Amino acid sequence: ICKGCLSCSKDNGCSRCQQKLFFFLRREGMRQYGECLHSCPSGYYGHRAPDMNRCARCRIENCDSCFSKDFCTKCKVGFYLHRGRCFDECPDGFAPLDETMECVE
Amino acid sequence: ICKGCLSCSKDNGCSRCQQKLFFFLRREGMRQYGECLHSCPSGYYGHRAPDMNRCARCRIENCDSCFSKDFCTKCKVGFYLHRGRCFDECPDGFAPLDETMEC
Amino acid sequence: KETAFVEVVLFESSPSGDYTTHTTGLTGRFSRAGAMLSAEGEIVQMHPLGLCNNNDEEDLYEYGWVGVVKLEQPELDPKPCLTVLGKAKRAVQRGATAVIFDVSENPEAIDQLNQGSEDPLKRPVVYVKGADAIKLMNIVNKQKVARARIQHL
Amino acid sequence: KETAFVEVVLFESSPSGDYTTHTTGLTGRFSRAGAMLSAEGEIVQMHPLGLCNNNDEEDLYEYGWVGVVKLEQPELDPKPCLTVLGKAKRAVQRGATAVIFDVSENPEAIDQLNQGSEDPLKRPVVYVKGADAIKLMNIVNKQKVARARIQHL
Ligand SMILES: [Cl-]
Repeated sequence: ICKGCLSCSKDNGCSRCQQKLFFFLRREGMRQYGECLHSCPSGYYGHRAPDMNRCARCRIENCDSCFSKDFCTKCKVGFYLHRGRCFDECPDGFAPLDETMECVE
Repeated sequence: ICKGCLSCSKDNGCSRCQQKLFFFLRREGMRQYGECLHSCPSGYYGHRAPDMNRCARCRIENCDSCFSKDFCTKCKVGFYLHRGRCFDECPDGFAPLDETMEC
Repeated sequence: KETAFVEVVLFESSPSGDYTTHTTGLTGRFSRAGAMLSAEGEIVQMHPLGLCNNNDEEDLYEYGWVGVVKLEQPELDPKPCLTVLGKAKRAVQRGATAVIFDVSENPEAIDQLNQGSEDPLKRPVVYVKGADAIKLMNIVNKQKVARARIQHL
Repeated sequence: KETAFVEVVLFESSPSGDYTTHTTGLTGRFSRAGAMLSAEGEIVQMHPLGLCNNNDEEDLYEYGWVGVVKLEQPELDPKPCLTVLGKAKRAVQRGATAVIFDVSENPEAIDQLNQGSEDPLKRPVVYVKGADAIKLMNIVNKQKVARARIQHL
C-alpha cells in the first residue's frame, strides 16, 4: 500500500504523487524513495513547484514548520519562535512563554 | 629543527622519536606526521613498544591518562575514575568526591 | 560500447580494526554519454525525480559517490525536469564519480543516453538490465553500506 | 610492471550542493606486490611507523581509502616492524582500496616490492618518485581532503 501515489514501486517507493499531494524524498543510508505526502515532516513545507507539488526544506535553522522557505511558523521542540526565526534563549529585552514557546516584550 | 627528534621530514614530521620522549602519530585531515612529546596527550599513555616508546590509546573510554592499556589513573574533565574504569556520573553503591571526582 | 564490470563490495569493520568484505559481480555497458573509464565509490541511490535542476537547494552528498538510479516505466513521468542525460549531469555535478542506471524499466534511455556522444561527461555513465540489474537493487535495497567498483577492460 | 595513471583531485562544494574540481595528474608504476587494477578513493596519508601489526589496536578508517606512504631514508627507520610489502598488507587490511608509495628517498623499496617473497595483495600497490612523487605530496601536505583515481590501461 504505497500511499498517495498515482505511480509506485518496491524500488523507488511512491512516484508522481496523486492530486495536490506533496512529493518527498526520504533517505536511509544509500537507499532513497518517494512519498506522496499530506503534511510534510519537521523541517519541510508544501511547496508548489515547476515539476510537481513537492516538499522543501524550511530554511530557518531549528524550525519545524513554514509557510515559506524563510519564515518559521512552528519552531522545533525546545526552542522559542520570534519574528520568523527560532531561538534557544529569547533575545535581550524579551521574555519567554513556556506555554506558547513564543516571546515577548 | 624538529622537537624531540633524531630524524625529521617535511612529510612525515618526526620519525623515530629520541627515546627519552614519547611518539605520537597526530592526524590532521588526511595528514599524519610524528610528534615527540614530554608526555602523551588526553587519552594516551607512554608505552614501550618492541621498536619504540609511543603514546597509545587507553583502552578505557573517556579516560584522560593511563598506566596500562586497561587500567586508568585519571578520567577527563566532568568524569569519575575508580578501579581502572571511568563513568560519567558516579555509579550507585558509593558517593562522589567532586574534589577528587571519585566514586 | 565496451562491457562494464561492476563489483559490489559489502564490508564490515571487524573489532580487530581490520575489515572483512563480500564481493558481488555484475555486468552492464558504458554509455557514450560518458567517459570510458573505470571508477569506484560509496554507492548512493537516487530517485529519478531527485535529479532536477528545479530545486534551488537540495541535500548535499560527499564527493565521490557512485550513483545508482532505477529508471521508471516511461509513462509514469509525463515530462521530466530533465532528460536521462540531463540527470546524469546533475549527478556528476552533485559529486557523482559515476552513474549506473538500472535500465530494466526503460530501454529507450539507452538511445537517449548514447545520443550525446559529442559532449561526453568527465565521468563514466553505465546502465544495467535484467538479472544483472536485479542483483544491484537487491544489495542497494537491503544493505546499509556498499562500495561500487566499475572497471573498463 | 605497468604504468599507473593517478589523478589527485581537489574538490569543493558550492552552497547549491554542486561540486567544482581541480585535477592534477601524475604517473607511477603498478607493483607485483599488488593486483593490476584501477581504483579510486579518498586519500589517507600514513606514517610508515604507523603500519605495524604490533600495537594492540589503532584508530579506525572508513573503508575504501587510498593509502599514501612517504618512505624516509632507511637509516631513519633502520629496523622496520614489517616489510613495505608487509605495511601494504596492513593498509589493505585496515580498508585501503589501494596503496601508493613515494619511494623517492628509498628506491630499495622499489626493488623489494616487485620481487615479493610474500603472496601478492588483491588490490593495487603503486609507487611514485621524482616530480610525480613531489607533486603528490605537495597536495597531500597542504590540503585537508583529496580523492585519488588510479587507472590501469
Ligand atoms: Cl571513497
